[PDB]
Amino acid sequence: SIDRYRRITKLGEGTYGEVYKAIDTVTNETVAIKRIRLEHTAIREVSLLKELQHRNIIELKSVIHHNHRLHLIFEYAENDLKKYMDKNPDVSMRVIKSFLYQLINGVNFCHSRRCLHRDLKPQNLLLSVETPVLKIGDFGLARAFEIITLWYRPPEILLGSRHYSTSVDIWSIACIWAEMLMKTPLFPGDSEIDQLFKIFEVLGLPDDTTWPGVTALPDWKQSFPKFRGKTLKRVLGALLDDEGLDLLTAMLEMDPVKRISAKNALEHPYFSHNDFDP
Ligand SMILES: Nc1ncnc2c1ncn2[C@@H]1O[C@H](COP(=O)(O)O)[C@@H](O)[C@H]1O
Repeated sequence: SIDRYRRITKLGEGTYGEVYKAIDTVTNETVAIKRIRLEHTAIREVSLLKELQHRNIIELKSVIHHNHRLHLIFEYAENDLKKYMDKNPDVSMRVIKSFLYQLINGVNFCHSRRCLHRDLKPQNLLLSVETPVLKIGDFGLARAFEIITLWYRPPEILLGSRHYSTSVDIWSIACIWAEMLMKTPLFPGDSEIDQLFKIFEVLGLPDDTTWPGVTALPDWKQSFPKFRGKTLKRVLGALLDDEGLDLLTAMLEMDPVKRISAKNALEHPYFSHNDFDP
């Protein structure tokens, strides 16, 4: 029942429909309500997301399906990463590494329950009140139901693969991480092919050794330029220690099956030094 929620105040339009903040008069807490525009099992699917209870995941508190309208009630977070990086240019390396750890930790929690995000970006990395706590929003919604979307999309998707795996989210994490360090997007494409080009420009053009099966993907072009790769070292090696570089490189393997897992990323030596807040 939506009648529980008062002072419902529109915040803007999201991916799925209108987004609001509200007061939950049963708990006194502020919540976010997301109107999910449909028309084209869904309630079951979305309801399973309620089990994703983790400090680095925006909690799905309630699914309300009434008068043939669908609202999701979520935990409220006052800030998000894009806004936060805009407002905080001098933010420390320690905050950046904490945000990264926290993102990977959330992601690993979800992947371990067979839940993929598929559309990670700084805009759904919400921040809640020394360091804010990073909480990922909208896990599982891309499934269950603007050029910026492209910037965090992995090459297997851009090349037209039908198989989304956990590796998709790992790619996106690496892109977000690079952006936090560089203050501009790593691969700021303006089309799916321009996007691939931006990726190939840094990482090199794949072949059937570096990425077995790549040339059979639907949108592969035998005419792609034979990019050698600027290399990540050259692009951002100045901003990152050697350990950080090795992690980032592992997350940006172009073949999704070679891309590091969230779990192995959390085990990487980069996070063994107590120089961040989990
Ligand atoms: N859980 C949340 N808590 C607070 N604000 C949110 C939440 N999710 C999305 N928003 C805000 O709602 C608007 C649309 O969200 P987005 O889906 O990022 O386009 C933006 O103003 C976001 O800042």
